[PDB]
Amino acid sequence: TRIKKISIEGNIAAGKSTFVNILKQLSEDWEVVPEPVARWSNVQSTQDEFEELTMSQKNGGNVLQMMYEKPERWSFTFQTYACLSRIRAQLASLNGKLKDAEKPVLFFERSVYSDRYIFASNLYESESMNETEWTIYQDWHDWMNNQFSLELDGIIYLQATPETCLHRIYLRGRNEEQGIPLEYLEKLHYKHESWLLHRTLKTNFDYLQEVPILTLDVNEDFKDKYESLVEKVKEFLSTL
Amino acid sequence: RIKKISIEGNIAAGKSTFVNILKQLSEDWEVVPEPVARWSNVQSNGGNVLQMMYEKPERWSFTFQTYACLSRIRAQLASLNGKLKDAEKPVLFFERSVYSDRYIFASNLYESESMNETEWTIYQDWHDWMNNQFGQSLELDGIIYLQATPETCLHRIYLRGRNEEQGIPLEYLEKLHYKHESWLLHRTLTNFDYLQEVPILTLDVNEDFYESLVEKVKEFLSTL
Ligand SMILES: Nc1ncnc2c1ncn2[C@@H]1O[C@H](COP(=O)(O)OP(=O)(O)O)[C@@H](O)[C@H]1O
Ligand SMILES: Nc1ncnc2c1ncn2[C@@H]1O[C@H](COP(=O)(O)OP(=O)(O)O)[C@@H](O)[C@H]1O
Ligand SMILES: Nc1ccn([C@H]2C[C@H](O)[C@@H](CO)O2)c(=O)n1
Ligand SMILES: Nc1ccn([C@H]2C[C@H](O)[C@@H](CO)O2)c(=O)n1
Repeated sequence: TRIKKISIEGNIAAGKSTFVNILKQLSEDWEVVPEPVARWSNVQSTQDEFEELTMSQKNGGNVLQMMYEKPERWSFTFQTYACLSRIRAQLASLNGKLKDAEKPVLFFERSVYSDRYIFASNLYESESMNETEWTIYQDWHDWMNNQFSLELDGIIYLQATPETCLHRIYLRGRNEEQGIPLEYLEKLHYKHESWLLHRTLKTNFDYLQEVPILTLDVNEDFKDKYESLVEKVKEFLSTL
Repeated sequence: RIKKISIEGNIAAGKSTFVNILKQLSEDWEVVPEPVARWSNVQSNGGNVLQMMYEKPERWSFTFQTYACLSRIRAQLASLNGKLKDAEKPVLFFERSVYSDRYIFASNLYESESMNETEWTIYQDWHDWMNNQFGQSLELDGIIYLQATPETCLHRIYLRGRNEEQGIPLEYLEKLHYKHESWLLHRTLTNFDYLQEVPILTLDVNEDFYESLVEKVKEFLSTL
Protein backbone atom coordinates (compact mmCIF):
# COMPACT_ATOMS: atom_id res chain seq x y z
CA THR A 1 0.00 0.00 0.00
CA ARG A 2 0.78 3.74 -0.02
CA ILE A 3 0.10 3.76 3.75
CA LYS A 4 3.26 4.22 5.80
CA LYS A 5 3.41 1.72 8.68
CA ILE A 6 5.11 2.86 11.84
CA SER A 7 5.36 0.67 15.00
CA ILE A 8 5.42 2.19 18.49
CA GLU A 9 7.61 -0.03 20.72
CA GLY A 10 8.46 0.03 24.41
CA ASN A 11 8.12 -1.84 27.67
CA ILE A 12 4.88 -2.38 29.58
CA ALA A 13 3.33 0.93 30.68
CA ALA A 14 6.08 3.03 28.98
CA GLY A 15 3.23 5.26 27.77
CA LYS A 16 2.71 4.04 24.15
CA SER A 17 -1.09 4.17 24.12
CA THR A 18 -1.10 7.61 25.82
CA PHE A 19 1.48 9.15 23.49
CA VAL A 20 0.30 7.76 20.15
CA ASN A 21 -3.40 8.34 20.77
CA ILE A 22 -2.68 11.98 21.56
CA LEU A 23 -0.08 12.27 18.77
CA LYS A 24 -2.50 10.94 16.05
CA GLN A 25 -4.95 13.90 16.30
CA LEU A 26 -2.33 16.22 14.79
CA SER A 27 -3.32 14.86 11.35
CA GLU A 28 -6.45 13.35 9.77
CA ASP A 29 -4.10 11.11 7.70
CA TRP A 30 -2.77 9.65 10.99
CA GLU A 31 -4.45 6.57 12.54
CA VAL A 32 -3.54 4.06 15.25
CA VAL A 33 -4.02 0.29 15.56
CA PRO A 34 -4.29 -0.43 19.26
CA GLU A 35 -2.79 -3.54 20.77
CA PRO A 36 -5.79 -5.94 21.36
CA VAL A 37 -5.19 -6.31 25.09
CA ALA A 38 -9.01 -6.12 25.73
CA ARG A 39 -9.34 -9.27 23.61
CA TRP A 40 -6.83 -11.01 25.90
CA SER A 41 -8.42 -10.14 29.29
CA ASN A 42 -11.89 -11.11 27.96
CA VAL A 43 -11.55 -14.03 25.53
CA GLN A 44 -14.35 -14.25 22.97
CA SER A 45 -14.98 -15.82 19.61
CA THR A 46 -17.69 -14.97 17.05
CA GLN A 47 -21.36 -15.84 17.56
CA ASP A 48 -23.50 -17.66 15.01
CA GLU A 49 -25.72 -15.16 13.04
CA PHE A 50 -28.97 -16.54 14.58
CA GLU A 51 -27.72 -17.36 18.08
CA GLU A 52 -26.51 -13.78 18.64
CA LEU A 53 -30.08 -12.54 18.21
CA THR A 54 -31.17 -14.29 21.45
CA MET A 55 -27.92 -15.00 23.30
CA SER A 56 -25.59 -12.34 24.72
CA GLN A 57 -21.88 -12.27 23.94
CA LYS A 58 -20.70 -13.42 27.38
CA ASN A 59 -17.42 -12.58 29.12
CA GLY A 60 -14.80 -15.25 28.50
CA GLY A 61 -11.71 -16.06 30.45
CA ASN A 62 -8.72 -13.83 30.95
CA VAL A 63 -5.74 -15.38 29.20
CA LEU A 64 -3.57 -12.39 30.08
CA GLN A 65 -4.14 -13.19 33.77
CA MET A 66 -3.65 -16.97 33.20
CA MET A 67 -0.24 -16.18 31.70
CA TYR A 68 0.78 -13.96 34.64
CA GLU A 69 -0.48 -16.44 37.23
CA LYS A 70 1.19 -19.49 35.65
CA PRO A 71 3.53 -18.58 32.78
CA GLU A 72 5.01 -22.12 32.41
CA ARG A 73 1.49 -23.40 31.65
CA TRP A 74 -0.05 -20.54 29.66
CA SER A 75 2.77 -18.60 27.93
CA PHE A 76 2.58 -20.46 24.61
CA THR A 77 -1.26 -20.18 24.47
CA PHE A 78 -1.11 -16.48 25.35
CA GLN A 79 1.66 -15.59 22.90
CA THR A 80 0.05 -17.43 19.96
CA TYR A 81 -3.31 -15.72 20.57
CA ALA A 82 -1.62 -12.31 21.09
CA CYS A 83 0.08 -12.42 17.75
CA LEU A 84 -2.94 -13.82 15.88
CA SER A 85 -5.26 -11.14 17.27
CA ARG A 86 -2.71 -8.45 16.49
CA ILE A 87 -2.26 -9.58 12.90
CA ARG A 88 -6.05 -9.67 12.44
CA ALA A 89 -6.43 -6.10 13.71
CA GLN A 90 -3.45 -4.69 11.77
CA LEU A 91 -4.49 -6.32 8.47
CA ALA A 92 -8.08 -5.07 8.68
CA SER A 93 -7.08 -1.44 9.39
CA LEU A 94 -4.54 -1.64 6.58
CA ASN A 95 -7.25 -2.85 4.20
CA GLY A 96 -9.92 -0.57 5.68
CA LYS A 97 -8.61 2.76 7.01
CA LEU A 98 -7.12 5.99 5.63
CA LYS A 99 -8.54 5.45 2.11
CA ASP A 100 -8.16 8.81 0.32
CA ALA A 101 -5.71 10.35 2.81
CA GLU A 102 -2.97 12.46 1.22
CA LYS A 103 0.00 11.23 3.28
CA PRO A 104 -1.49 8.38 5.33
CA VAL A 105 0.40 7.02 8.37
CA LEU A 106 -0.79 3.99 10.34
CA PHE A 107 0.84 3.67 13.75
CA PHE A 108 0.87 0.23 15.22
CA GLU A 109 0.95 -0.20 19.02
CA ARG A 110 3.70 -2.88 19.08
CA SER A 111 4.41 -5.30 16.26
CA VAL A 112 4.56 -9.02 15.43
CA TYR A 113 8.39 -8.60 15.84
CA SER A 114 8.17 -7.55 19.45
CA ASP A 115 5.63 -10.34 20.16
CA ARG A 116 8.28 -12.83 19.05
CA TYR A 117 11.65 -11.35 19.72
CA ILE A 118 10.88 -9.53 22.94
CA PHE A 119 7.95 -11.16 24.74
CA ALA A 120 7.91 -14.77 23.51
CA SER A 121 11.69 -14.96 23.36
CA ASN A 122 11.93 -13.77 26.93
CA LEU A 123 9.42 -16.44 28.09
CA TYR A 124 11.49 -19.14 26.35
CA GLU A 125 14.67 -17.77 27.98
CA SER A 126 12.93 -17.93 31.37
CA GLU A 127 11.82 -21.54 30.77
CA SER A 128 8.19 -20.42 30.73
CA MET A 129 8.05 -22.08 27.26
CA ASN A 130 9.83 -25.37 26.55
CA GLU A 131 11.76 -26.35 23.39
CA THR A 132 8.69 -27.80 21.70
CA GLU A 133 6.50 -24.75 22.44
CA TRP A 134 9.25 -22.39 21.27
CA THR A 135 9.75 -24.34 18.01
CA ILE A 136 6.00 -24.50 17.30
CA TYR A 137 5.64 -20.77 18.02
CA GLN A 138 8.51 -19.70 15.74
CA ASP A 139 7.40 -22.13 13.00
CA TRP A 140 3.89 -20.63 13.09
CA HIS A 141 5.19 -17.03 13.27
CA ASP A 142 7.55 -17.58 10.28
CA TRP A 143 4.67 -19.03 8.31
CA MET A 144 2.19 -16.20 9.24
CA ASN A 145 4.84 -13.65 8.22
CA ASN A 146 5.68 -15.22 4.87
CA GLN A 147 1.93 -15.29 4.14
CA PHE A 148 1.28 -11.70 5.33
CA SER A 149 1.66 -6.21 3.83
CA LEU A 150 2.70 -5.53 7.45
CA GLU A 151 6.26 -4.50 6.63
CA LEU A 152 7.27 -1.50 8.78
CA ASP A 153 8.49 1.78 7.25
CA GLY A 154 9.79 2.91 10.65
CA ILE A 155 9.90 2.28 14.41
CA ILE A 156 9.43 4.78 17.20
CA TYR A 157 10.97 3.37 20.36
CA LEU A 158 9.60 4.89 23.57
CA GLN A 159 12.31 4.36 26.12
CA ALA A 160 11.53 4.42 29.85
CA THR A 161 13.38 2.83 32.77
CA PRO A 162 12.06 -0.41 34.31
CA GLU A 163 11.37 1.70 37.45
CA THR A 164 9.27 4.19 35.45
CA CYS A 165 7.37 1.32 33.85
CA LEU A 166 6.81 -0.35 37.23
CA HIS A 167 5.34 2.92 38.68
CA ARG A 168 3.12 3.42 35.61
CA ILE A 169 1.79 -0.17 35.89
CA TYR A 170 0.64 0.86 39.36
CA LEU A 171 -0.84 4.15 38.06
CA ARG A 172 -2.73 2.36 35.25
CA GLY A 173 -4.06 -0.29 37.63
CA ARG A 174 -4.57 -3.25 35.32
CA ASN A 175 -5.37 -6.02 37.82
CA GLU A 176 -3.52 -8.86 36.12
CA GLU A 177 -0.31 -6.78 36.00
CA GLN A 178 -0.14 -5.78 39.69
CA GLY A 179 2.16 -8.65 40.69
CA ILE A 180 4.80 -7.98 38.00
CA PRO A 181 8.24 -7.56 39.59
CA LEU A 182 11.00 -5.17 38.64
CA GLU A 183 13.23 -8.00 37.33
CA TYR A 184 10.66 -9.03 34.76
CA LEU A 185 10.46 -5.45 33.38
CA GLU A 186 14.26 -5.27 33.44
CA LYS A 187 14.50 -8.38 31.20
CA LEU A 188 12.05 -6.86 28.73
CA HIS A 189 13.93 -3.61 28.91
CA TYR A 190 17.25 -5.25 27.90
CA LYS A 191 15.56 -7.03 24.96
CA HIS A 192 14.21 -3.66 23.65
CA GLU A 193 17.62 -2.05 24.06
CA SER A 194 19.33 -4.91 22.15
CA TRP A 195 16.72 -4.73 19.39
CA LEU A 196 16.15 -0.99 18.94
CA LEU A 197 19.03 0.90 20.59
CA HIS A 198 22.14 -1.29 20.16
CA ARG A 199 20.61 -3.09 17.15
CA THR A 200 22.50 -6.32 17.98
CA LEU A 201 19.41 -8.52 18.10
CA LYS A 202 19.11 -10.64 14.96
CA THR A 203 15.69 -11.57 13.57
CA ASN A 204 14.50 -13.74 10.63
CA PHE A 205 13.46 -10.45 8.93
CA ASP A 206 16.39 -8.93 6.98
CA TYR A 207 14.75 -5.61 6.16
CA LEU A 208 14.51 -4.83 9.91
CA GLN A 209 18.25 -4.37 10.16
CA GLU A 210 17.72 -1.32 7.88
CA VAL A 211 14.36 0.13 9.06
CA PRO A 212 14.74 3.72 10.43
CA ILE A 213 14.29 3.86 14.28
CA LEU A 214 13.40 6.94 16.32
CA THR A 215 14.26 6.65 20.04
CA LEU A 216 12.41 8.95 22.45
CA ASP A 217 13.02 9.18 26.22
CA VAL A 218 9.57 9.08 27.93
CA ASN A 219 10.66 9.02 31.60
CA GLU A 220 9.52 12.61 32.25
CA ASP A 221 5.98 13.65 33.15
CA PHE A 222 3.85 13.98 29.99
CA LYS A 223 3.85 17.82 29.70
CA ASP A 224 7.59 18.20 30.22
CA LYS A 225 8.77 16.68 26.93
CA TYR A 226 5.74 16.34 24.62
CA GLU A 227 6.65 19.36 22.42
CA SER A 228 10.16 18.10 21.64
CA LEU A 229 8.79 14.52 21.11
CA VAL A 230 6.21 15.72 18.61
CA GLU A 231 8.87 17.80 16.76
CA LYS A 232 11.20 14.79 16.72
CA VAL A 233 8.34 12.68 15.36
CA LYS A 234 7.37 14.98 12.42
CA GLU A 235 11.09 15.35 11.53
CA PHE A 236 11.50 11.52 11.48
CA LEU A 237 8.36 11.00 9.38
CA SER A 238 9.59 13.62 6.91
CA THR A 239 12.68 11.34 6.36
CA LEU A 240 10.69 8.20 5.42
CA ARG B 1 -9.73 -25.10 -10.90
CA ILE B 2 -8.07 -27.93 -8.98
CA LYS B 3 -10.87 -30.10 -7.52
CA LYS B 4 -10.25 -30.54 -3.80
CA ILE B 5 -11.43 -33.80 -2.16
CA SER B 6 -10.96 -34.65 1.51
CA ILE B 7 -10.60 -38.24 2.74
CA GLU B 8 -12.08 -38.54 6.21
CA GLY B 9 -12.48 -41.27 8.77
CA ASN B 10 -11.30 -42.53 12.09
CA ILE B 11 -7.76 -43.21 13.31
CA ALA B 12 -6.23 -46.02 11.18
CA ALA B 13 -9.38 -46.55 9.11
CA GLY B 14 -7.06 -46.80 6.09
CA LYS B 15 -6.98 -43.28 4.65
CA SER B 16 -3.24 -42.99 3.79
CA THR B 17 -3.38 -46.53 2.32
CA PHE B 18 -6.43 -45.71 0.19
CA VAL B 19 -5.29 -42.31 -1.04
CA ASN B 20 -1.82 -43.67 -2.02
CA ILE B 21 -3.58 -46.27 -4.21
CA LEU B 22 -5.90 -43.65 -5.70
CA LYS B 23 -3.01 -41.36 -6.53
CA GLN B 24 -1.65 -43.85 -9.07
CA LEU B 25 -4.76 -43.87 -11.29
CA SER B 26 -3.76 -40.59 -12.98
CA GLU B 27 -0.93 -38.13 -13.37
CA ASP B 28 -3.67 -35.54 -12.83
CA TRP B 29 -4.21 -36.79 -9.25
CA GLU B 30 -2.17 -35.64 -6.28
CA VAL B 31 -2.29 -36.11 -2.49
CA VAL B 32 -1.61 -33.94 0.56
CA PRO B 33 -0.74 -36.33 3.44
CA GLU B 34 -1.52 -35.35 7.03
CA PRO B 35 1.77 -33.92 8.26
CA VAL B 36 2.12 -36.65 10.96
CA ALA B 37 5.91 -36.82 10.72
CA ARG B 38 6.02 -33.07 11.46
CA TRP B 39 4.07 -33.76 14.66
CA SER B 40 6.29 -36.73 15.70
CA ASN B 41 9.44 -34.69 15.26
CA VAL B 42 8.85 -31.01 15.98
CA GLN B 43 11.22 -28.82 13.96
CA SER B 44 11.33 -25.58 11.95
CA ASN B 45 15.41 -33.83 16.59
CA GLY B 46 12.51 -32.19 18.37
CA GLY B 47 9.79 -33.20 20.75
CA ASN B 48 6.94 -35.47 19.89
CA VAL B 49 3.88 -33.31 20.34
CA LEU B 50 1.59 -36.15 19.22
CA GLN B 51 3.04 -38.19 22.09
CA MET B 52 2.78 -35.22 24.53
CA MET B 53 -0.90 -34.84 23.67
CA TYR B 54 -1.71 -38.56 24.14
CA GLU B 55 0.33 -38.71 27.39
CA LYS B 56 -0.97 -35.48 28.97
CA PRO B 57 -4.02 -34.31 27.02
CA GLU B 58 -5.09 -31.62 29.62
CA ARG B 59 -1.64 -30.01 29.19
CA TRP B 60 -0.96 -30.48 25.46
CA SER B 61 -4.25 -30.87 23.53
CA PHE B 62 -4.59 -27.17 22.64
CA THR B 63 -0.94 -26.94 21.61
CA PHE B 64 -1.18 -30.12 19.57
CA GLN B 65 -4.49 -29.15 17.89
CA THR B 66 -3.25 -25.69 16.92
CA TYR B 67 -0.04 -27.01 15.37
CA ALA B 68 -1.89 -29.90 13.64
CA CYS B 69 -4.22 -27.49 11.83
CA LEU B 70 -1.57 -24.89 11.17
CA SER B 71 0.66 -27.54 9.57
CA ARG B 72 -2.24 -28.91 7.52
CA ILE B 73 -3.21 -25.45 6.16
CA ARG B 74 0.39 -24.94 5.26
CA ALA B 75 0.75 -28.29 3.44
CA GLN B 76 -2.58 -27.90 1.62
CA LEU B 77 -1.85 -24.34 0.41
CA ALA B 78 1.62 -25.44 -0.69
CA SER B 79 0.19 -28.20 -2.90
CA LEU B 80 -2.31 -25.98 -4.68
CA ASN B 81 0.53 -23.58 -5.36
CA GLY B 82 2.61 -25.87 -7.56
CA LYS B 83 1.79 -29.55 -7.79
CA LEU B 84 -0.63 -29.83 -10.79
CA LYS B 85 -2.38 -26.86 -12.52
CA ASP B 86 -0.93 -27.94 -15.91
CA ALA B 87 -3.20 -30.97 -15.82
CA GLU B 88 -6.28 -31.75 -17.97
CA LYS B 89 -8.53 -32.52 -14.95
CA PRO B 90 -6.45 -31.88 -11.78
CA VAL B 91 -7.58 -33.40 -8.47
CA LEU B 92 -6.05 -32.92 -5.01
CA PHE B 93 -6.90 -35.48 -2.30
CA PHE B 94 -6.51 -34.12 1.23
CA GLU B 95 -5.81 -36.58 3.99
CA ARG B 96 -8.38 -34.97 6.39
CA SER B 97 -9.44 -31.32 6.45
CA VAL B 98 -9.46 -28.25 8.77
CA TYR B 99 -13.11 -29.16 9.47
CA SER B 100 -12.29 -32.56 10.97
CA ASP B 101 -9.43 -30.94 12.95
CA ARG B 102 -11.94 -28.56 14.59
CA TYR B 103 -15.27 -30.31 14.64
CA ILE B 104 -14.13 -33.88 15.32
CA PHE B 105 -10.75 -33.89 17.13
CA ALA B 106 -10.47 -30.53 18.89
CA SER B 107 -14.19 -30.58 19.65
CA ASN B 108 -13.91 -34.10 21.21
CA LEU B 109 -11.04 -32.89 23.41
CA TYR B 110 -13.06 -29.91 24.63
CA GLU B 111 -15.96 -32.28 25.35
CA SER B 112 -13.73 -34.54 27.38
CA GLU B 113 -12.33 -31.55 29.26
CA SER B 114 -8.82 -31.91 27.75
CA MET B 115 -9.24 -28.29 26.71
CA ASN B 116 -10.87 -25.73 29.01
CA GLU B 117 -13.32 -23.04 27.90
CA THR B 118 -10.57 -20.46 27.35
CA GLU B 119 -8.49 -22.84 25.21
CA TRP B 120 -11.58 -23.89 23.19
CA THR B 121 -12.53 -20.27 22.59
CA ILE B 122 -9.03 -19.26 21.56
CA TYR B 123 -8.87 -22.32 19.29
CA GLN B 124 -12.20 -21.44 17.60
CA ASP B 125 -11.24 -17.75 17.14
CA TRP B 126 -7.85 -18.73 15.66
CA HIS B 127 -9.55 -21.27 13.32
CA ASP B 128 -12.28 -18.81 12.24
CA TRP B 129 -9.67 -16.18 11.34
CA MET B 130 -7.12 -18.55 9.79
CA ASN B 131 -9.95 -19.86 7.56
CA ASN B 132 -11.57 -16.53 6.58
CA GLN B 133 -8.17 -15.69 5.16
CA PHE B 134 -7.58 -18.95 3.30
CA GLY B 135 -10.33 -21.57 3.26
CA GLN B 136 -11.93 -20.07 0.10
CA SER B 137 -8.77 -21.44 -1.54
CA LEU B 138 -9.00 -24.75 0.34
CA GLU B 139 -12.78 -25.15 -0.11
CA LEU B 140 -13.81 -28.78 -0.73
CA ASP B 141 -15.60 -30.06 -3.88
CA GLY B 142 -16.38 -33.43 -2.31
CA ILE B 143 -15.67 -35.68 0.68
CA ILE B 144 -14.84 -39.38 0.72
CA TYR B 145 -15.71 -40.94 4.06
CA LEU B 146 -13.87 -44.17 4.85
CA GLN B 147 -16.09 -45.95 7.35
CA ALA B 148 -14.65 -48.59 9.62
CA THR B 149 -15.82 -49.75 13.05
CA PRO B 150 -14.03 -48.56 16.19
CA GLU B 151 -12.82 -52.21 16.71
CA THR B 152 -11.35 -52.37 13.14
CA CYS B 153 -9.60 -49.04 13.90
CA LEU B 154 -8.18 -50.29 17.20
CA HIS B 155 -6.86 -53.45 15.42
CA ARG B 156 -5.29 -51.33 12.67
CA ILE B 157 -3.66 -48.99 15.18
CA TYR B 158 -1.94 -52.19 16.51
CA LEU B 159 -1.00 -53.38 13.00
CA ARG B 160 0.59 -50.01 12.06
CA GLY B 161 2.44 -49.79 15.35
CA ARG B 162 2.80 -46.06 16.00
CA ASN B 163 4.20 -46.07 19.61
CA GLU B 164 2.23 -42.98 20.75
CA GLU B 165 -1.11 -44.60 19.75
CA GLN B 166 -0.74 -48.01 21.30
CA GLY B 167 -2.46 -46.95 24.51
CA ILE B 168 -5.55 -45.42 22.86
CA PRO B 169 -8.66 -47.07 24.29
CA LEU B 170 -11.63 -48.31 22.28
CA GLU B 171 -13.88 -45.72 24.01
CA TYR B 172 -11.82 -42.80 22.56
CA LEU B 173 -12.23 -44.35 19.09
CA GLU B 174 -16.00 -44.79 19.69
CA LYS B 175 -16.24 -41.03 20.49
CA LEU B 176 -14.40 -40.14 17.27
CA HIS B 177 -16.59 -42.53 15.30
CA TYR B 178 -19.83 -40.89 16.61
CA LYS B 179 -18.57 -37.45 15.59
CA HIS B 180 -17.74 -38.73 12.08
CA GLU B 181 -21.13 -40.47 11.70
CA SER B 182 -22.84 -37.28 12.91
CA TRP B 183 -20.88 -35.13 10.46
CA LEU B 184 -20.83 -37.28 7.32
CA LEU B 185 -23.61 -39.92 7.68
CA HIS B 186 -26.42 -38.36 9.76
CA ARG B 187 -25.38 -34.79 8.81
CA THR B 188 -26.47 -33.45 12.19
CA LEU B 189 -23.11 -31.88 13.03
CA THR B 190 -20.43 -26.07 11.54
CA ASN B 191 -20.14 -22.40 10.71
CA PHE B 192 -18.94 -23.12 7.15
CA ASP B 193 -22.31 -23.19 5.52
CA TYR B 194 -21.08 -24.27 2.01
CA LEU B 195 -20.24 -27.65 3.59
CA GLN B 196 -23.91 -28.59 3.86
CA GLU B 197 -23.90 -28.73 0.04
CA VAL B 198 -20.69 -30.76 -0.46
CA PRO B 199 -21.26 -34.33 -1.83
CA ILE B 200 -20.07 -37.21 0.34
CA LEU B 201 -19.14 -40.70 -0.92
CA THR B 202 -19.24 -43.17 1.96
CA LEU B 203 -17.05 -46.29 1.56
CA ASP B 204 -17.13 -49.26 3.92
CA VAL B 205 -13.50 -50.31 4.58
CA ASN B 206 -14.07 -52.77 7.43
CA GLU B 207 -13.00 -55.73 5.29
CA ASP B 208 -9.42 -56.83 4.74
CA PHE B 209 -8.04 -55.17 1.54
CA TYR B 210 -11.15 -52.74 -2.56
CA GLU B 211 -11.15 -53.00 -6.35
CA SER B 212 -14.73 -51.70 -6.51
CA LEU B 213 -14.07 -48.93 -3.95
CA VAL B 214 -11.45 -47.33 -6.21
CA GLU B 215 -13.71 -47.40 -9.28
CA LYS B 216 -16.51 -45.81 -7.20
CA VAL B 217 -14.15 -42.90 -6.54
CA LYS B 218 -13.13 -42.50 -10.23
CA GLU B 219 -16.81 -42.14 -11.06
CA PHE B 220 -17.91 -40.07 -8.03
CA LEU B 221 -15.26 -37.54 -9.20
CA SER B 222 -16.77 -37.33 -12.70
CA THR B 223 -19.92 -36.00 -10.96
CA LEU B 224 -18.05 -33.03 -9.36
N1 LIG C 1 4.72 10.76 30.31
C1 LIG C 1 3.87 10.32 31.13
N2 LIG C 1 3.73 10.93 32.32
C2 LIG C 1 2.81 10.50 33.37
N3 LIG C 1 2.04 9.32 33.02
C3 LIG C 1 2.18 8.70 31.83
C4 LIG C 1 3.02 9.13 30.86
N4 LIG C 1 2.88 8.25 29.83
C5 LIG C 1 1.94 7.35 30.21
N5 LIG C 1 1.48 7.65 31.45
C6 LIG C 1 0.54 6.92 32.32
O1 LIG C 1 1.18 5.66 32.61
C7 LIG C 1 0.25 4.58 32.49
C8 LIG C 1 0.66 3.63 31.35
O2 LIG C 1 0.56 4.31 30.10
P1 LIG C 1 0.00 3.54 28.80
O3 LIG C 1 -0.08 4.51 27.69
O4 LIG C 1 -1.23 2.76 29.18
O5 LIG C 1 1.27 2.57 28.53
P2 LIG C 1 1.52 1.46 27.37
O6 LIG C 1 0.48 1.71 26.32
O7 LIG C 1 2.96 1.65 26.90
O8 LIG C 1 1.40 0.16 28.09
C9 LIG C 1 -1.13 5.23 32.29
O9 LIG C 1 -1.73 5.30 33.58
C10 LIG C 1 -0.83 6.63 31.76
O10 LIG C 1 -1.59 7.65 32.36
N1 LIG D 1 -8.56 -52.61 4.28
C1 LIG D 1 -7.56 -52.93 4.99
N2 LIG D 1 -7.30 -54.19 5.32
C2 LIG D 1 -6.18 -54.62 6.13
N3 LIG D 1 -5.30 -53.56 6.60
C3 LIG D 1 -5.55 -52.27 6.26
C4 LIG D 1 -6.62 -51.89 5.48
N4 LIG D 1 -6.54 -50.57 5.37
C5 LIG D 1 -5.45 -50.17 6.08
N5 LIG D 1 -4.82 -51.23 6.61
C6 LIG D 1 -3.63 -51.24 7.46
O1 LIG D 1 -4.07 -50.60 8.65
C7 LIG D 1 -3.10 -49.66 9.12
C8 LIG D 1 -3.73 -48.27 9.11
O2 LIG D 1 -3.86 -47.77 7.77
P1 LIG D 1 -3.49 -46.27 7.39
O3 LIG D 1 -3.79 -46.09 5.91
O4 LIG D 1 -2.15 -45.92 7.95
O5 LIG D 1 -4.63 -45.49 8.24
P2 LIG D 1 -4.97 -43.89 8.27
O6 LIG D 1 -4.21 -43.13 7.20
O7 LIG D 1 -6.46 -43.92 8.09
O8 LIG D 1 -4.71 -43.50 9.68
C9 LIG D 1 -1.88 -49.77 8.22
O9 LIG D 1 -0.94 -50.62 8.88
C10 LIG D 1 -2.43 -50.43 6.96
O10 LIG D 1 -1.48 -51.28 6.36
N1 LIG E 1 3.35 -10.33 22.98
C1 LIG E 1 2.94 -9.72 24.09
C2 LIG E 1 2.29 -8.61 24.12
C3 LIG E 1 1.89 -8.08 25.23
N2 LIG E 1 2.09 -8.68 26.36
C4 LIG E 1 1.59 -8.17 27.65
C5 LIG E 1 2.34 -7.00 28.30
C6 LIG E 1 1.19 -6.20 28.91
O1 LIG E 1 0.89 -6.73 30.22
C7 LIG E 1 -0.04 -6.51 28.06
C8 LIG E 1 -0.41 -5.44 27.03
O2 LIG E 1 0.73 -4.89 26.36
O3 LIG E 1 0.22 -7.77 27.43
C9 LIG E 1 2.74 -9.84 26.37
O4 LIG E 1 3.02 -10.47 27.47
N3 LIG E 1 3.16 -10.36 25.22
N1 LIG F 1 -6.74 -32.75 14.35
C1 LIG F 1 -6.15 -33.94 14.53
C2 LIG F 1 -5.64 -34.67 13.62
C3 LIG F 1 -5.06 -35.82 13.88
N2 LIG F 1 -5.00 -36.27 15.07
C4 LIG F 1 -4.35 -37.50 15.54
C5 LIG F 1 -5.04 -38.83 15.32
C6 LIG F 1 -3.86 -39.76 14.93
O1 LIG F 1 -3.37 -40.42 16.09
C7 LIG F 1 -2.73 -38.89 14.44
C8 LIG F 1 -2.50 -38.91 12.92
O2 LIG F 1 -3.75 -38.99 12.27
O3 LIG F 1 -3.08 -37.58 14.89
C9 LIG F 1 -5.53 -35.53 16.05
O4 LIG F 1 -5.48 -35.98 17.30
N3 LIG F 1 -6.11 -34.37 15.75
